[PDB]
Amino acid sequence: KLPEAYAIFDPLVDVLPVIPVLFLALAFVWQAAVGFR
Amino acid sequence: GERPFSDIITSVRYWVIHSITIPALFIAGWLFVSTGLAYDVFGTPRPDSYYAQEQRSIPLVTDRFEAKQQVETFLEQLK
Amino acid sequence: PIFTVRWVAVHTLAVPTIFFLGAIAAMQFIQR
Amino acid sequence: TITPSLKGFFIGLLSGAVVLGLTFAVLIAISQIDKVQR
Amino acid sequence: AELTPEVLTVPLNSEGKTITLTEKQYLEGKRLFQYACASCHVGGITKTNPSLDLRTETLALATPPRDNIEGLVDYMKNPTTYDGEQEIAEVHPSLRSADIFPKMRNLTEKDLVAIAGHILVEPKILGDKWGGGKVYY
Amino acid sequence: MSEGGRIPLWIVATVAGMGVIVIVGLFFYGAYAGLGSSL
Amino acid sequence: IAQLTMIAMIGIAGPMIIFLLAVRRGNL
Amino acid sequence: ELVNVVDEKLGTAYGEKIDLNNTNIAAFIQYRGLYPTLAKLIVKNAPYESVEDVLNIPGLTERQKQILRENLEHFTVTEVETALVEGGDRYNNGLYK
Amino acid sequence: GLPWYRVHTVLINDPGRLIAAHLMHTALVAGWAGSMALYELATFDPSDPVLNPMWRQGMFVLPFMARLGVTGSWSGWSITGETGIDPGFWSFEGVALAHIVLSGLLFLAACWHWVYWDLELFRDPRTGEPALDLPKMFGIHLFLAGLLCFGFGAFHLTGLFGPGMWVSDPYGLTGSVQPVAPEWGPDGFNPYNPGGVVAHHIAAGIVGIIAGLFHILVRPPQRLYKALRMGNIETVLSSSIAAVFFAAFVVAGTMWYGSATTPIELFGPTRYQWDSSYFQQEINRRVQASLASGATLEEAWSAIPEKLAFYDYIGNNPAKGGLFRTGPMNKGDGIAQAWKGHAVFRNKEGEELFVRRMPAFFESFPVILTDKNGVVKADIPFRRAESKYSFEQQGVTVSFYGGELNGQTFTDPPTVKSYARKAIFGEIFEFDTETLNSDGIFRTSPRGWFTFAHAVFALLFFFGHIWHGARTLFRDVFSGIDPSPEQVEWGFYQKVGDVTT
Ligand code: CLA
Ligand code: CLA
Ligand code: CLA
Ligand code: CLA
Ligand code: CLA
Ligand SMILES: CCCCCCCCCCCCCCCC(=O)OC[C@H](COP(=O)(O)OC[C@@H](O)CO)OC(=O)CCCCCCCCCCCCCCC
Ligand code: HEM
Ligand SMILES: CC1=C(/C=C/C(C)=C/C=C/C(C)=C/C=C/C=C(C)/C=C/C=C(C)/C=C/C2=C(C)CCCC2(C)C)C(C)(C)CCC1
Ligand SMILES: CCCCCCCS[C@@H]1O[C@H](CO)[C@@H](O)[C@H](O)[C@H]1O
Ligand SMILES: CCCCCCCS[C@@H]1O[C@H](CO)[C@@H](O)[C@H](O)[C@H]1O
Ligand SMILES: CCCCCCCS[C@@H]1O[C@H](CO)[C@@H](O)[C@H](O)[C@H]1O
Ligand SMILES: [Ca+2]
Ligand SMILES: [Ca+2]
Ligand SMILES: [Mg+2]
Repeated sequence: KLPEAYAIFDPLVDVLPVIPVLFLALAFVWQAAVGFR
Repeated sequence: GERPFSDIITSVRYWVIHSITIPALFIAGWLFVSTGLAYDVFGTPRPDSYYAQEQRSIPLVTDRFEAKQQVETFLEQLK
Repeated sequence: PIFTVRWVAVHTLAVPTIFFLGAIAAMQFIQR
Repeated sequence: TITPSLKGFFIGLLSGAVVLGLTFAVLIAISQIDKVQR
Repeated sequence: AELTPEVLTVPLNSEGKTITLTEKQYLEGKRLFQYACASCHVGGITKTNPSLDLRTETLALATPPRDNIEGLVDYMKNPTTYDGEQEIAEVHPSLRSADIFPKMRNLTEKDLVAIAGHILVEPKILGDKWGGGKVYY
Repeated sequence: MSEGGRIPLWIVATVAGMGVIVIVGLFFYGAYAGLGSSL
Repeated sequence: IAQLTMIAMIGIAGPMIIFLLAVRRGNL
Repeated sequence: ELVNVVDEKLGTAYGEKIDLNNTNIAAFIQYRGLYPTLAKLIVKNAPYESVEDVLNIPGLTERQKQILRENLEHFTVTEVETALVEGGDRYNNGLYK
Repeated sequence: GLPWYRVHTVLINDPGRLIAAHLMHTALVAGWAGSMALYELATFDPSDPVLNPMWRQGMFVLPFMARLGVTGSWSGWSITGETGIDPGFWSFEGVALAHIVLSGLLFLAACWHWVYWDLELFRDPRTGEPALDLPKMFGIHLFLAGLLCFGFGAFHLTGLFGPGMWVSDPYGLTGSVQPVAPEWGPDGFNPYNPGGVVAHHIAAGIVGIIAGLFHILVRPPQRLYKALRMGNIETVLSSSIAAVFFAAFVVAGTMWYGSATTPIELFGPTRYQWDSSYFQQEINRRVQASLASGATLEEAWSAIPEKLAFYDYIGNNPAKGGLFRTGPMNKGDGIAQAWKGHAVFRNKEGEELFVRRMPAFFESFPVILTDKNGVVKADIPFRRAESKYSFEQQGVTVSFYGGELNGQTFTDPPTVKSYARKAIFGEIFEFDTETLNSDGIFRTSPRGWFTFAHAVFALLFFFGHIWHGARTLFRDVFSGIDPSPEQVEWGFYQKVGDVTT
């Protein structure tokens, strides 16, 4: 477990690791917005 | 000789229509299952309907022409 | 009321697909 | 007798004729409306 | 079929007393058995000595008898060989050996009762599969 | 309006895409809970 | 709920940056 | 006459009871109090001319002799079969579950 | 020049040489039949129709001669087991001879048509180009086919002028060639009813005479002549190949499932007769009736014919063979000599035990004996160390009733096990494995080989159909496509391929 002071943040800590994947996905949102030019 | 999909699916008319119809079909499917109607239409066992309480043998159909009746009997045997 | 072959074609697939996906979504909450 | 299964057979045959009959009536109807220009 | 109170009623001791486990108690015992025991006892067998299983009939013939809640709880605090002759804490997970088997450290009485209850109920559900090994998979 | 272009195609793509991810994610969740979970 | 909300917030953010810049003719 | 000696042994008391001179050690799990302590002494001290000779194993406790008496009816003795006792097979006969 | 796979195309516009090629083909097929029948007569042993019938001997044409009434040899025997029969000219040998002579006459005719290919008959009276009027040829041939089909049904199969056909009882014990009357009610469509085959030929034959007269007399609709390319001989090839693959699939099916025209005394029993224990049920029925009329067990089993018992044995099931296990069934399990009798197994308590039979799917099968309620009572163990059911623990014995071993009982576990291993195959036989150096491994019967060849050829002929149908319908583009990008692009035509839209 995290030190107990930080416990409130457990649900956030659980999602953090996936963020780097959202960056790859972001490249595609972006490219779709400049029409894959 | 007809409109390109990308014109259709980026149009307000499309989304106005489909913001009603898509959630409606989705919800109708959801309730087909959540009300249990899906079990009764297809004759699929619920989790408490594979076996009567003690038995451990499967209700395998063994007779071509009274298969209808055999399944009925199996279904009655579920006390 | 004017339909096309394509429109008929798209909807024979798209309409059951959404219905089925709602069905399958619901099944994820069934407990034995 | 007309056995249950012969009655079953007539039902199957009529069903198939109806499906085909409707399909053709409809396609002929459409083709008659929606004509090719030459 | 369903997991009825009858199915959940098991011998509490060697003298005829039973307890009716709750659904919740059974599921907790299952989860705890997985956590602490299934590494060796998956499905009722014993991977590091397959000659001894967790079938009810086998437990009935252990010494002291282990086919009831209290005997199983005692086994979990102070395990013995099958003849009751040697104490095996030092090589088998127990409260007594929770120092060298840390997954035993926080188990309460309630926890052991639940585990014991899983072990007696599983065969009543699974029949020969429990303790049967791959033959019955 | 039947007017095409009113909702940019990139927004449609991003939102539909997230829709798919969510539905598929729910299906994966279901592999660990309720029927089929082994539990 | 807490987990699904963090997720939806964090997930929305990337598309939000793109959407904001698009709206204000930014250097996309 | 070529004979499979293990199949032939199944037609003797070996096929009906725990054979103190042949049966693999796991078999002693079938009755209360025999395994592993008595099982080991019985196997280490085999063969016996009769089942009641099992009571004479050196070093047995008073309670062990009593447990052995209660189980004499489940035991038998037949001639030692080389095929069943070589290979250390009385201690592990290659069968698990 | 022509690639190797097109050499025969030189015949497409040469009706006389096509007829010559056809004559040669027919000479070859008829010579095959004559040769095949002679080779079968050089190898067939007629001395035991009970345990050594034609279908155990790898006989493929002998059953077809027998099906239509050729049952005797000039040497005096018959396939039903008679002596001193005089079959006339039409023995198996005379059939073989007639086919050999036919072959020769066909070969000579081919030579003549090949050399004299340029007959005025083959030329169109208007253009002087080679020309066959195929729609009218179809009528002429269909009419002839009608007369023959009708004749076959009305004279040959009825016995009005001909010998009839092979018929038997439902258990294939008493087959013989008999005149058969047409069945005109709906049981005429029952495949197992011989009178239907007769009514088929009478009725379909009259229909062919009428439709052939139609086709002689009425020209094709211009619409159909054009759509089916009726000026192009390759159209007939395409649809004839379709008809032939349909027919091939049908004969593979009636051979596998059985019909009145695939009798079990000529082709062997079916796999389904083993699946449903068809013969075992009839044997048990006869035995029970014997017992109920006060027979002893010995007498009841001794009254079962060897021939019926032999059908109830898996080595005669056509689904127990191998693609590369070549030759007669006798080459595997041996030439059957005698029924050993029916084995009854019992445990030390005297309870009757039943050996679990081998399903066709399994190359090998365990030996497991259950009581009358399906509870396991004995078996042959693989691991011995925790065996509970060995024949030795359970004191299994076996006693025989009927056949060679009638009245004997065996109690020594090796022998009781050996018979139990044989009992998984059904009734137990003594075989001669030395005469042919038989290797002990099951082979299929001609029922199985016929089925295989015809299902494979029918499938391949589906390709031939598609191939020649394509070549007929796309003749104009078969060397490649026209040397407008508006026929094959979108929007240019309202109707695809139509320049006037
Ligand atoms: C396509 C239809 C068809 C088929 C396959 C058969 C098949 C058969 N018929 Mg049936 N039959 C039919 C239609 C058919 N018939 C019709 C339409 C009638 C009414 C006319 C009959 C009436 C009939 C009678 C009355 C008899 C048969 C017999 C037979 C069998 C012997 C004949 C043979 O093998 O010749 C094969 C023929 C050839 C390969 C052609 C050879 C031709 C050249 C010139 C070579 C000649 C060889 C030889 C030296 C000549 C023989 C002399 C002989 C007349 C004594 C055979 C199973 C006979 C039978 O019962 O035998 C047991 C018999 O007596 N049939
Ligand atoms: C009273 C008059 C009469 C009577 C009693 C019969 C009696 C019979 N006829 Mg005949 N018939 C008659 C008049 C009659 N016919 C007339 C006037 C005609 C028109 C000329 C026919 C044309 C005809 C045909 C074309 C056939 C018969 C067949 C039969 C037999 C049916 C039993 C059977 O084994 O079918 C077995 C055959 C079937 C059940 C047909 C199967 C149909 C398949 C499934 C169609 C699709 C095939 C395709 C290639 C795809 C297969 C895919 C696959 C590989 C998975 C039986 C002898 C059948 C026969 O020859 O049997 C040996 C047969 O095929 N008849
Ligand atoms: C419909 C055809 C047919 C059928 C069903 C039979 C059936 C039978 N025959 Mg008869 N036979 C036939 C035609 C047939 N024959 C022909 C044309 C001849 C002249 C060669 C014979 C000559 C003959 C003799 C001399 C004997 C038989 C015997 C037998 C029996 C055993 C058959 C066996 O072992 O096959 C075994 C079959 C195989 C091993 C299958 C062969 C598969 C081939 C090689 C596949 C080729 C693949 C190909 C090259 C791939 C190309 C790929 C490319 C396109 C890319 C059986 C009753 C035997 C018997 O018992 O007689 C009394 C016997 O001694 N037959
Ligand atoms: C009645 C049946 C029949 C007939 C009369 C024909 C006739 C024809 N075919 Mg078609 N065809 C058929 C069925 C038939 N085919 C079937 C069943 C198939 C699938 C197997 C095909 C697939 C086919 C293709 C793919 C082609 C033809 C072509 C041709 C033409 C030239 C043939 C040639 O020169 O080969 C010459 C053949 C050889 C020199 C040697 C072939 C050796 C084979 C592969 C092995 C030996 C076979 C053995 C001798 C025969 C026993 C046959 C029996 C068991 C069936 C000719 C019009 C060709 C074409 O259209 O030309 C424009 C062509 O390309 N055929
Ligand atoms: C993959 C299958 C297939 C394909 C692509 C073709 C393609 C072709 N066929 Mg062949 N054909 C086939 C199978 C096929 N055929 C079968 C199984 C037969 C029966 C033996 C035929 C008999 C045949 C003939 C006699 C002729 C063709 C011809 C043709 C050509 C023109 C198109 C045509 O007539 O279609 C035919 C149409 C179909 C195959 C569609 C059939 C749809 C049926 C009626 C549906 C029935 C539903 C059924 C009642 C449901 C009950 C099921 C039951 C089990 C309960 C073309 C090369 C012609 C040609 O070569 O011209 C040069 C030609 O003369 N076909
Ligand atoms: C019972 C009587 C039996 C007698 C019959 C005996 C005759 C049988 C003749 C068959 C031989 C035909 C083969 C010709 C072969 C041949 O000529 O090929 C080349 C040939 C090219 O044809 P073209 O149209 O270019 O014409 C050129 C002409 O010169 C050909 O005549 O193409 C074909 O023939 C098409 C089908 C063959 C494609 C097969 C290629 C195989 C690749 C290798 C596979 C093996 C390796 C696999 C590794 C995993
Ligand atoms: C808390 C979790 C566990 C429980 C509840 C449990 C329960 C039991 C019971 C009841 C027996 C006696 C079986 C009988 O007499 O029929 C036993 C024996 C045995 N178990 Fe466990 N057990 C657990 C964990 C484990 C683990 C993790 C291992 C592997 C390292 C293991 C290995 C063994 C062995 C080798 C025996 C036989 C010991 C002997 O008699 O010599 N056990 N267990
Ligand atoms: C000339 C003449 C003559 C003679 C004739 C003759 C003698 C004939 C013969 C003929 C013959 C004798 C023939 C035969 C033929 C054969 C064949 C034609 C075969 C074929 C085969 C095949 C085709 C096969 C195939 C196969 C194989 C190989 C393997 C397996 C698979 C199969 C099946 C595919 C006379 C004197 C009468 C008179 C007149 C003149
Ligand atoms: C070239 C071979 C000619 C030899 C013919 C010998 C005919 S023998 C003759 O054949 C008739 C038809 O089967 C029979 O009815 C008759 O009883 C029989 O004796
Ligand atoms: C090419 C000439 C060879 C033809 C030989 C003709 C056989 S003729 C045949 O002979 C049999 C006795 O062998 C009789 O049973 C039968 O009645 C007779 O038809
Ligand atoms: C060998 C002594 C015991 C006899 C029991 C044998 C089963 S029966 C035996 O089976 C053989 C196939 O294996 C046949 O070839 C042979 O004809 C038959 O006698
Ligand atoms: Ca529940
Ligand atoms: Ca040999
Ligand atoms: Mg689930």
